[PDB]
Amino acid sequence: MRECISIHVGQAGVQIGNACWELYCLEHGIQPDGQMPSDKTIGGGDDSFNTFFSETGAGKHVPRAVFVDLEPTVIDEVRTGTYRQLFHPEQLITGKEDAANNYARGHYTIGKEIIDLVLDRIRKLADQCTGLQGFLVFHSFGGGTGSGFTSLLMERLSVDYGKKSKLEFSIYPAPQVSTAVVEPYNSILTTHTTLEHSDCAFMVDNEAIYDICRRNLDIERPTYTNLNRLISQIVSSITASLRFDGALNVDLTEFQTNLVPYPRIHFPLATYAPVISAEKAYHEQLSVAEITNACFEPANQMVKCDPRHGKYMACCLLYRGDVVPKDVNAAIATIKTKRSIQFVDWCPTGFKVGINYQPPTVVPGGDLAKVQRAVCMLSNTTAIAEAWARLDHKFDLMYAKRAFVHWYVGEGMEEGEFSEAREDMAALEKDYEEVGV
Amino acid sequence: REIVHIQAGQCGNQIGAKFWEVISDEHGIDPTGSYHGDSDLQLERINVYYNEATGNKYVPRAILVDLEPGTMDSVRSGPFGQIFRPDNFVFGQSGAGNNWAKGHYTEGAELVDSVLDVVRKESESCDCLQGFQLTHSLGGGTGSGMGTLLISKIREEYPDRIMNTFSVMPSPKVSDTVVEPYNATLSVHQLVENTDETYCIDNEALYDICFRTLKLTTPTYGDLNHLVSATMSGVTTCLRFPGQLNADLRKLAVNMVPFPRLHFFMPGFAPLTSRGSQQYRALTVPELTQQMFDSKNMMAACDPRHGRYLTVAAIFRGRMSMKEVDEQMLNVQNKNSSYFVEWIPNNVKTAVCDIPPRGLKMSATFIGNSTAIQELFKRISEQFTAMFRRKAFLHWYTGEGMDEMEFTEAESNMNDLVSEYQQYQDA
Amino acid sequence: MYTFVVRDENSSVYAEVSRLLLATGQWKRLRKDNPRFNLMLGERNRLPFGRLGHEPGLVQLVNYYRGADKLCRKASLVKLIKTSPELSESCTWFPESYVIYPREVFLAAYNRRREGREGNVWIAKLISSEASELLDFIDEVHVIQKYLEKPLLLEPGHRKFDIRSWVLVDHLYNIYLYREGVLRTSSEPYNSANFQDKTCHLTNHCIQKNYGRYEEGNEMFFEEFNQYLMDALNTTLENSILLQIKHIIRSCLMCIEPAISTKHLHYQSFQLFGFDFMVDEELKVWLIEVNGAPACAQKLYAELCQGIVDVAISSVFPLASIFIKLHH
Amino acid sequence: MEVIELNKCTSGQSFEVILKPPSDPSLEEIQKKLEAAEERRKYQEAELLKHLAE
Ligand SMILES: Nc1nc2c(ncn2[C@@H]2O[C@H](COP(=O)(O)OP(=O)(O)OP(=O)(O)O)[C@@H](O)[C@H]2O)c(=O)[nH]1
Ligand SMILES: Nc1ncnc2c1ncn2[C@@H]1O[C@H](COP(=O)(O)OP(=O)(O)CP(=O)(O)O)[C@@H](O)[C@H]1O
Ligand SMILES: Nc1nc2c(ncn2[C@@H]2O[C@H](COP(=O)(O)OP(=O)(O)O)[C@@H](O)[C@H]2O)c(=O)[nH]1
Ligand SMILES: COc1ccc2c(c1)NC(=O)CN2c1nc(Cl)nc2ccoc12
Ligand SMILES: [Ca+2]
Ligand SMILES: [Mg+2]
Ligand SMILES: [Mg+2]
Ligand SMILES: [Mg+2]
Repeated sequence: MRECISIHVGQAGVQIGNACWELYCLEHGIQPDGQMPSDKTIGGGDDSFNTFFSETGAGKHVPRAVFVDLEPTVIDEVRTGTYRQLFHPEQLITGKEDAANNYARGHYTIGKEIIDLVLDRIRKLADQCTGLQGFLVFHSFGGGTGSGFTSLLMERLSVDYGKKSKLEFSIYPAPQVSTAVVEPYNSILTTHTTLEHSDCAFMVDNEAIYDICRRNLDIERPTYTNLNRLISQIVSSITASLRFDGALNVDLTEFQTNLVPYPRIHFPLATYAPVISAEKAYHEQLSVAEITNACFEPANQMVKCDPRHGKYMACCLLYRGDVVPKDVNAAIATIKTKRSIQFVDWCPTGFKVGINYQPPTVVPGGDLAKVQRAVCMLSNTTAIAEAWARLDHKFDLMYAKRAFVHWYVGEGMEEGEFSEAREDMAALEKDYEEVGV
Repeated sequence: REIVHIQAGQCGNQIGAKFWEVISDEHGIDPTGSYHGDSDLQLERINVYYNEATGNKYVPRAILVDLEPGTMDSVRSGPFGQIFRPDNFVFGQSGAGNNWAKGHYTEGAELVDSVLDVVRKESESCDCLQGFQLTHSLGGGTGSGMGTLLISKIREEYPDRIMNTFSVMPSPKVSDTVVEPYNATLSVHQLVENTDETYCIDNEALYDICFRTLKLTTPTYGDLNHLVSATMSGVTTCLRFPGQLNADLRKLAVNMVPFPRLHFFMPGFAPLTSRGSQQYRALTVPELTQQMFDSKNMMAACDPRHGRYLTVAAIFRGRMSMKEVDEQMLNVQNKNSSYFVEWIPNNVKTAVCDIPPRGLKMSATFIGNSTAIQELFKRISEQFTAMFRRKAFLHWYTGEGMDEMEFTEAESNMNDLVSEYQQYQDA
Repeated sequence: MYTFVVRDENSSVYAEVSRLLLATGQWKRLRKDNPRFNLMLGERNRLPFGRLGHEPGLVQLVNYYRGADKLCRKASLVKLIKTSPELSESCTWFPESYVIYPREVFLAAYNRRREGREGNVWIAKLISSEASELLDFIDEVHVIQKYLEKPLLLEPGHRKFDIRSWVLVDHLYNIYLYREGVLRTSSEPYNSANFQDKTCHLTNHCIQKNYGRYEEGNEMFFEEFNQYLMDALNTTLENSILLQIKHIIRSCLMCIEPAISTKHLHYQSFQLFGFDFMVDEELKVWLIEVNGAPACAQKLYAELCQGIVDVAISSVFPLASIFIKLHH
Repeated sequence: MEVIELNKCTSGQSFEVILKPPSDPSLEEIQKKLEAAEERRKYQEAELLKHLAE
């Protein structure tokens, strides 16, 4: 068994971490006080869930997680929340003033004060690991802490843990829920600084999660609580192979091997189905083919884009519930004939399938209904570059007038780092077009 | 995240006392400092503007400054006068005689150090100080001259804090003396350099609203301050209350100010109401949205169609459909997208609070950084030049040690501010 | 009001659509780079489809179908027909075509074409006989195609022609065929002795600059051409030609529907296409090419552009038939 | 469709399906750029206090 440490940065990272660890505990049968009655190896063990949970002598199961926010009010809700006993106080880190939606304030000014403290608390968790494989980082592109302080943390983790993999769960900015106007700035700046330090990054456009909640959950004005419960389901499907027995994606290295042929192009598109409302009185349960066919509708993707006008480099299907291989191959046969699925010429056209018999766990009182089978498709398609195009366009409109740049330069940043980061994004967009067109 | 409030001069203390009356009622505090409210949203961010004293009392983090005891005595005898910490009353005796030079260089210089002592005493007790907000007029002597002297010295001692101001612009429609364009031009020069956010509250707009809209034939300073305290309550809503937008003074400046000198906002409010007269039909969300963007509801006498909106911030207060708010706010942007700059994507952010102001069930407050605000400064630069081209009334200032050159420099810097706003109206 | 933007000033068709839209009093035009639009009359090259359908509170629609260039480029059209089972290699209405890069598969047909001693005239885009002459022209990407040596010749004149049909595909993927076509004729009599002189072969309006002899602008419309078929050949345009045209148009568009349909996308698409047909000596229709940004005829601009607003734009944005619907 | 590497257990199973074959900066450099930005902050604050001193 090899351990994974999760790190949650900023509001979006911490609140999504609350959603995931709430879900993990329900899936593994762990109670808010940390007690796991099904665990018969008291005070230790190397089961698959021990990848994410440590064990104390009293029987508590402590997440291998650290929460960090430059401002306390979000993590303060964790310290006094339903799962307050789950975490040790030393793995919840807060400052006093946040980055004020300013990347340079979170990376340089305020980030420098607290970076050495976080790395020590991270070192505390790592010393309890007989074999650390790497980290899972949860953060937002638009936040000053989520963008600024994460990029600084990712730089330092490559130094102190040069042999460890690092995976990102990132929140692509969407104006329907965004709080800042400078989020395109923070997004480009943090992606450039972090691009070489991340081995696999799962982007989640809030616009896509917003419309899915409106369309498939019958919520007129979805809140962060709605979004984060749906996001945690996707994140749970992605990490389920690390926490459960299986043979597909059993370590963080296997995520890069199965999904990322080119180091720079490491942004797999995630598609999830079915999303069914709990308020729906009558529901006809969907079959394997129906939910596999839903993985190729853009309306079910974590990022809105058109994979028909791109090329695949890899494709995983992660089933949860009543699924057997025979029904999967029958479904893939039909879909290949009716849809545009083009792979790059230097890659085999195929799917890596993983099935978990335990159906998706839904939190009680949540918006999601209980289904009999679900699937999360992870596909490295070049069509996800459309999100970089949108993001770089908004960056170009503001930076042409140097609007808001004075806020970043006033924090010690240099105007050249803007165009330096934008040049890297221009190269990233060009790599996608080479591979996909 | 505490905010230190300062009110300087007659106008500064009169709108400042009214501001504390309005928000104390919104947070459920009585004139004696005792909280007798019903909801706990009133106390969750109460420390932003209030200090907690002995016996569960709430003392406003406010400092009252004047060179006369006249107005500040009226505040202490006022309805909420006893809520203010008595040591925060700092006043002289000679006054400033509507003279920027007396407030900034001579009379105010004697008193500015004792004010900063009270400022320092309030800042040291702060867990984490966001910054300061000042209420003052630009046409008088104390709030205009000494106010900008305080801002300059506060920025020297707290260079990494936000300086926010509520600045009342003089108008010949509501005029005390003829030297008001002199004092305003000298003060705007200081505001362009030493503040992060300034709310331009034009007395001309407040008069036109009282006259043209509220149907008041002869408005008073009490009628004008009603609109001010309602606007001041609305713009500070997201700082005093919790919601999806939990904001501080710095985030507001970061998102509203794309260029450091262009930080003068047009406040707006809907529905426009007069004192002692309550209308009984609550406005629909389409009506709140329509009126808050109407020029007739702007607190700065500028035609927003003569410029373009750089950034816009909006607050809706009351029980309403947040979906209907999103649709109407997007409806304004999509039907009038020529008046929003295209080089700042998604420059309109909306926030909702459930607590409505007193006497209203639904309200909408508007904060606009429009290039049309140059019309305000153009108006003052014309009234300035009309007198300065003949050096009229300048002896009141040269008698206090000022040179004609300082007036020329202030006149020039304001004209530069106007042409700078014009730069982004054409782009 | 509805809002739209214009990113192609060189478009004669949508220039008239701008005037028609503005004349309703319910459509306001914005600047090129304004993102808060309902409709985009976009550019022909590098249209930013990725930025469409991401503006909250705005239903966005564009006058082009992303991916439709597979059908509107001569190189892509040949590859699509040869590889798609829906059309297949044995497609009876597409002439033999081979993509040549400036070969071995083409030389076999030409070698058997010499072996059969039948017509071995091939066009590449320019017309040549034998074989190797055409290749040197390509080197000094092109497609070679079998030149139809026995075309239907109008009388009087002994003239060659091509048929242009304007097809509109709306956001629901309804296929609409404009009832009014046009015959772009050759004013020079057809000479099969030499192809170096190509004023009688290339039926393009620009090649013709004998021009204007038989009908105005070398344009014969359906009213007069249908009467000619009755008088000369004892048939109608509907039976002898128009059935095959409606079959070809339907076959091509239904083939690429799964790849270009915007049925469940975050934005919507329509597009006007220009199908060019070649009728041979036995009243058989052949598809020459499909055009993605076609111009109209002056007589038909007012009626066609009015129909584009009615069927493609007003169907999504309603205000306060000249088309034949090809069913599928 | 070739189904390969089929692995089964109690929790579930996994396999692969094929349809067609093919056709860092050091800690020293981080500390330097973090202090280069603080130097630029100190310089801008010094120019402010010098201006306010005049
Ligand atoms: N899905 C999701 N998105 C969030 C959440 N919280 C914030 N966001 C998004 O993240 C962006 C802002 O980032 P934040 O996490 O709030 O900012 P931060 O990391 O705390 O950084 P600072 O506040 O500037 O110190 C906006 O686009 C929000 O829409 C959340 O809980 N869930
Ligand atoms: N296989 C073929 N057999 C006989 N004639 C042909 C032919 N291909 C093309 N032609 C003739 O050559 C003319 C021009 O060919 P083509 O249509 O490929 O060029 P083009 O793309 O410039 C016209 P447009 O773009 O307007 O459709 C046609 O109008 C037709 O008269
Ligand atoms: N809106 C408003 N404006 C005022 C008030 N009192 C004075 N003013 C304006 O402020 C200017 C005079 O400033 P004042 O505060 O009296 O000067 P100071 O006391 O010496 O600082 C004039 O232009 C007045 O129109 C008030 O109570 N409300
Ligand atoms: C142009 O885009 C903007 C504009 C303004 C803000 C933000 C983004 N985001 C913030 O966090 C602060 N902020 C705000 N502050 C405050 Cl006191 N009231 C409001 C009301 C709406 O917005 C507010
Ligand atoms: Ca155990
Ligand atoms: Mg935050
Ligand atoms: Mg006075
Ligand atoms: Mg052509």
